Amino acid sequence: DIVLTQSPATLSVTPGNSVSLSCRASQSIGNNLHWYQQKSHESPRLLIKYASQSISGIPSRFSGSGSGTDFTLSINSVETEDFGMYFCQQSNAWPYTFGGGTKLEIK
Amino acid sequence: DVQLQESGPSLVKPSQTLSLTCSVTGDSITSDYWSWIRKFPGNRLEYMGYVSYSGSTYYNPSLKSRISITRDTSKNQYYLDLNSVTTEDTATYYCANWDGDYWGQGTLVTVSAA
Amino acid sequence: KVFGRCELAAAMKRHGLDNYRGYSLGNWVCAAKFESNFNTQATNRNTDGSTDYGILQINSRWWCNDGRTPGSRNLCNIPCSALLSSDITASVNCAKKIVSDGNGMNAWVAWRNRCKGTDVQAWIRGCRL
Repeated sequence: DIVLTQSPATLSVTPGNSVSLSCRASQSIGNNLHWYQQKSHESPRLLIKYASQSISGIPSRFSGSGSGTDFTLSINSVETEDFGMYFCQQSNAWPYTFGGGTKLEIK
Repeated sequence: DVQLQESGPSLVKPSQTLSLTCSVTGDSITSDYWSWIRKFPGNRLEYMGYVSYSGSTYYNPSLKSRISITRDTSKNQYYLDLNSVTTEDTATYYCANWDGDYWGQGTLVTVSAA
Repeated sequence: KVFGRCELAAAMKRHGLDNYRGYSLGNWVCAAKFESNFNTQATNRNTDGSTDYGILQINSRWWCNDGRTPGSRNLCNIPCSALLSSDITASVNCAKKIVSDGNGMNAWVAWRNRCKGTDVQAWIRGCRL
């Protein structure tokens, strides 16, 4: 299957500062990489679809970039509501697979 | 608007069939593709499978064909059956549409001899 | 907008259709050629009251909502107008959901009749990608 590797596994940041999360695919997946946010006791929430496409209802500070095997999710000026887990998922090949996740927390 | 909600037993025994229900409100299940996703104890997510408009299903090979995803239009809900479960199947189960815009609240199912 | 063959091949590659769910890029270019002749504004009214929209002639009875089609399902959760833009983003997004069904690209009649079984790769050859 397509293996998605996320880094770093954990990232600490002070609200107001920006961060970038990485997701690398073992094989090319085009632009078929999606980003999800998940908080404790909560279901995943789609933030970005197809690598860089915006989602209605999501804060503008979230943006996605990349193609092929290298992708990034950026948060411009992190807010307290952004702390939680972030997962990338590919849909280019079946089975769909998820990255191991990156935990974003306050430093 | 659309709403999804999982229902079913939270405790099951090894070797039995785990069955979950996802009730859809706000639109007909015939107007979308429906999926099942689960989260294991260590923040490990697994896409289990989905059923599309034609009735065709796609299941994760990791499940070794122990999975069945079916629908019932009259009740506007779809289901997840997972046969011969083991402790490795303990996880939080979620239903969501294929687009990923609508998700259920998730339900923890523990497989234990006790 | 009427895409050039190579222009569309390059655009579809940017839009992740090079090897989406087992379908090579040539399939998508060939499909566009015979479905709409590369015309993003192409529309065709069908007997059942539905209409096929855009570069990939997506149907208003199952995939998009144009508000005038009986028994509409709107599987792609998108207004058909969005599929008539020079920007192929929405058409590609919807095409990806369509092909993710077990019927695959058979949803496209022109593709089935003029592309399936042929050397589809020929549609991307001789192009700067």
